[PDB]
Amino acid sequence: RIGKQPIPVPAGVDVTIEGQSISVKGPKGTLGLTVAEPIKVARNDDGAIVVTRPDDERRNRSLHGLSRTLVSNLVTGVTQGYTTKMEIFGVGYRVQLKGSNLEFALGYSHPVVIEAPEGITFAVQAPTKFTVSGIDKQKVGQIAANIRRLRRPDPYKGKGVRYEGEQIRRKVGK
Amino acid sequence: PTYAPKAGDTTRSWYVIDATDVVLGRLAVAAANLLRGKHKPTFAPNVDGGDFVIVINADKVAISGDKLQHKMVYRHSGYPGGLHKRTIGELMQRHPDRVVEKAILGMLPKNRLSRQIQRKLRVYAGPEHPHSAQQPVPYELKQVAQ
Amino acid sequence: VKVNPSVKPICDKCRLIRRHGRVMVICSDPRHKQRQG
Amino acid sequence: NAAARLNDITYNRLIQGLKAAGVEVDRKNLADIAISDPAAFTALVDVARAALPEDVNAPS
Amino acid sequence: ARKGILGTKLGMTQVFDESNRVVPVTVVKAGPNVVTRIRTPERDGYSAVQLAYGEISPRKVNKPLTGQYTAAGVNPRRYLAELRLDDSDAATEYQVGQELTAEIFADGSYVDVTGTSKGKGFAGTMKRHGFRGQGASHGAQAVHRRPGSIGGCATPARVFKGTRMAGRMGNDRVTVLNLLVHKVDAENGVLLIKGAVPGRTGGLVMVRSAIKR
RNA sequence: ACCGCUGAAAGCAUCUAAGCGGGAAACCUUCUCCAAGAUCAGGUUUCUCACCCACUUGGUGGGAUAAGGCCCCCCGCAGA
RNA sequence: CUCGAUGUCGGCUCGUCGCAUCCUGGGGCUGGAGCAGGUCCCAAGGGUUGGGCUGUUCGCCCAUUAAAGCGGCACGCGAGC
Ligand SMILES: [Mg+2]
Ligand SMILES: [Mg+2]
Ligand SMILES: [Mg+2]
Ligand SMILES: [Mg+2]
Ligand SMILES: [Mg+2]
Ligand SMILES: [Mg+2]
Ligand SMILES: [Mg+2]
Ligand SMILES: [Mg+2]
Ligand SMILES: [Mg+2]
Ligand SMILES: [Mg+2]
Ligand SMILES: [Mg+2]
Ligand SMILES: [Mg+2]
Ligand SMILES: [Mg+2]
Ligand SMILES: [Mg+2]
Ligand SMILES: [Mg+2]
Ligand SMILES: [Mg+2]
Ligand SMILES: [Mg+2]
Ligand SMILES: [Mg+2]
Ligand SMILES: [Mg+2]
Ligand SMILES: [Mg+2]
Ligand SMILES: [Zn+2]
Repeated sequence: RIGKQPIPVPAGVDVTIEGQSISVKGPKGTLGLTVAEPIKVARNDDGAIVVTRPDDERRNRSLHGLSRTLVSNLVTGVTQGYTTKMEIFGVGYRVQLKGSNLEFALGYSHPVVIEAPEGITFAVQAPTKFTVSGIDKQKVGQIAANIRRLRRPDPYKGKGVRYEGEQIRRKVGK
Repeated sequence: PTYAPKAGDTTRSWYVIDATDVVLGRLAVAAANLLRGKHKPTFAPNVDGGDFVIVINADKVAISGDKLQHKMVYRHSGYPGGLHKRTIGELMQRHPDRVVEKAILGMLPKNRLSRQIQRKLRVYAGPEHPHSAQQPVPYELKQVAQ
Repeated sequence: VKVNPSVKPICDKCRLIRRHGRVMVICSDPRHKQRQG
Repeated sequence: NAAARLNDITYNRLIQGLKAAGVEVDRKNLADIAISDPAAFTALVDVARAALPEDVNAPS
Repeated sequence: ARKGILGTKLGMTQVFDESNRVVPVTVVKAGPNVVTRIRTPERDGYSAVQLAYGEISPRKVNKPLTGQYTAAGVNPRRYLAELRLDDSDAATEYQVGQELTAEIFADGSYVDVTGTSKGKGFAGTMKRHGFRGQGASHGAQAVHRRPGSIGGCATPARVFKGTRMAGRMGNDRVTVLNLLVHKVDAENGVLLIKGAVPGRTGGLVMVRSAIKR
């Protein structure tokens, strides 16, 4: 089902194809992506993105649904970016900024600092809540997963770092 | 009596083999046939006939991606537990002219005269070779149809 | 994980997948994790 | 085999075409024309190419 | 970024510091040096600096070695060694003809002193390698200091390479790491180096700056 | 080993099939030593940089030198 | 295979290798609160004590230790003792 479907363009001011290549620019910065060579890409009548394949192989059906939900993740984040909302639980655990960085107090004997890479923008909203923002979906979730593993999971007191809305497992202990 | 080549009759020439999209085992075979003079009708197995082979672009030879992870090169130093090992993937970063060379030398006969034949091989990593004083004619890999 | 040369799902929400050339059982319950070996 | 692959034929299809044309030269003298007279070796390869069948992989 | 000097071990004395502790030092005459050559990567493939040390009479130096000094404009010295730098920054602080005296090191700097160990001759295995030997009684017949076994049995039918046996001991390049400079003395050209330094009293010594600290 | 991110075949889900991460006293570099007999016998330099005879005139035999070294001599904390 | 000879247990000296890991290093699950543990997976770089009794190997015991691993090599090693 995925891949037999057109992808809209709100602005997309540089939708270009130069030897199986693609780019996208708009309210945010630019991105780049290379599609595997049995899959082609072109423009529909509305400027929409439709990808095709030589039919009925195991290796072409997998890359066809793959290379649709990456192009649609380029034209999304350039127009409407990605934010991951994260919550700090546990008593005495909080979060601050120091410039562009983000320092944690996770019960350790030293503060824990997270250097934000070239494109990931931090912003707290509360002392125990913050959001990780950026334009590339794969690059945002990589940095959010580095913050999630900053404590070993504690299912007895629930202390640690979580995504918002997710429910970790809990045991009873003593 | 059948022909036996006198000394002073083996003419030689210079060939350059671009290695850009050629597998390691085709290019070793075609270089080792060319070093020994199998292609010349004056072949005699005790006489070093055959030509000079230059192999440029050794870092672009075609190796399957699952061999660079897994195919190993073993060496031993004579000392106990001196079996040192590398992979092809961590020789193509350092010495891409040794991978194309080692494939050729195992295809030459294991005798004294192949120690004289392997002196006629130059293998280079980049697209530029210093032997422009000679005139190496380029050599494409043929296959005679049948 | 439990590493045994016979793996099969235990409860009704274990899933039996194949990643990296080996058969393993992933689940929400952590003590149902298995792989062949 | 070396003198046949310069006239773009194999040793395989050279012995076949010489037998199909009725040329009974032994391999001693056929490997001495290959050195001492390379222009008459080609005139033999052109006879072993004409008497060879039209599709060599077709069943006979 | 790695200072060095050539010098001569002059022996060991003892001295005291401000906390009234005794410090066994090795007096090294880090004498005056001169450059004579600069190795560059565009010419030589690496980056180093030569150093000349020692007073020699100009008749004891032969004509090939003499003309190597005439190109540099330096009177001929006895010794001549190199200081290996990293891949850059040689000809920014060394020139041909410069005078490197002993005060390129500070006090409380850590140095690496390399040299040539004293000769011990043809030595046995209880001295060259620390073998225990056999007993001195209880029936032991003429094997008091001998090695004992040297291999297996009919598998393998050989002695493995690198088997520790008797031979000649010493006269090796030995680098001693992270020795403490106690007092630099620019009046006499003398470094007081805390501890032991490889060599006999009079031998050549390269004092480089440490990297492990 | 194991924990992941993005994501299809399989509208969901999955660490993987395309692609990218974190990750051990093991492996490779870094530090110490040997090492161009590495016969692919390496590099940067300076010095001498020159004569005579015989013969079947040959990348030919001898003789005498230069730079430089060895032997002898006085010895060594270098050493069978 | 060796009878016109292939010297046997233990100990001493000197070793090298495997991993089926005793310690140290990285982990999953736990009927893991914490501290200590159990179990399984990865890992062979180094380290792995000295005594009493016994010809002993093995084993019990004493005092420690981060721990006092298990095996191959003619049950390694007598032209070495
Ligand atoms: Mg054979
Ligand atoms: Mg993996
Ligand atoms: Mg002595
Ligand atoms: Mg000692
Ligand atoms: Mg003793
Ligand atoms: Mg006796
Ligand atoms: Mg005695
Ligand atoms: Mg024996
Ligand atoms: Mg590391
Ligand atoms: Mg050296
Ligand atoms: Mg040389
Ligand atoms: Mg006998
Ligand atoms: Mg555990
Ligand atoms: Mg294991
Ligand atoms: Mg061990
Ligand atoms: Mg290591
Ligand atoms: Mg053992
Ligand atoms: Mg034993
Ligand atoms: Mg035995
Ligand atoms: Mg015995
Ligand atoms: Zn389950």
